[PDB]
Amino acid sequence: YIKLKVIGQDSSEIHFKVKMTTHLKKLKESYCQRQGVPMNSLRFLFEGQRIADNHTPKELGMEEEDVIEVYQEQ
Amino acid sequence: GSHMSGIALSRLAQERKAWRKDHPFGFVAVPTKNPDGTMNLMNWECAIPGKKGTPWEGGLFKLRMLFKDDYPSSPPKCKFEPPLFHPNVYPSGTVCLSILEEDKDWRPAITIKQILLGIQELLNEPNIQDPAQAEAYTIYCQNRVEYEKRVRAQAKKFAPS
Repeated sequence: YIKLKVIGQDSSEIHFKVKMTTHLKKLKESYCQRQGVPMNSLRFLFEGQRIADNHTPKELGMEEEDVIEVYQEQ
Repeated sequence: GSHMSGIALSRLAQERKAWRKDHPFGFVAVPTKNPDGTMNLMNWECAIPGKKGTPWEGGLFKLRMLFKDDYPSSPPKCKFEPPLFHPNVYPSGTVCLSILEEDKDWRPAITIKQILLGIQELLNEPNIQDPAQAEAYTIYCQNRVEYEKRVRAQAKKFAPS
């Protein structure tokens, strides 16, 4: 598993835990759920590049305490 | 391999480590990869987001950071790519700033976060006393309304697609 911090413009700090190989698609939908807004109403970025659903934390080379920014999808 | 990069590579490794864990929102700082796929800590591709409430707001300006063998004794070379319209940015794209000068305000202890935040403040708070380019300077000084359009136009042209 791995620890990831999801932050946004409003500084909303929400931490998570997901396996190193788990489909990031899940957490993508998860945050939208935890929050309370439509799925395609938020965009997730990491190291600049946008995070795709079929992506893998092992592919992105993510690590503990890492951060993932979230911007209202436009 | 640059066997003369021992100290820098060490310092850049911890620099990258500290950035991942915590860095300003909207910013980007990642090392480039070598011909094959090796991580090149001596050459970073960064991104500075325009500050909110300013004509730069919403823009995401890219610049490359280049470190020399003697770093952190000497500061990295910063250059916006492509060149940016701003009075303290040379036509070549090189950014003019005090903390990026060895003979001035640069201290080996200055972080990449500090450099990037320093450059972000320079965007909306230029230094007309020491202009790097003629055009942006002349416009800023002779027609600020026009200066604002250019900046807003530039911010729109570099907004995250």
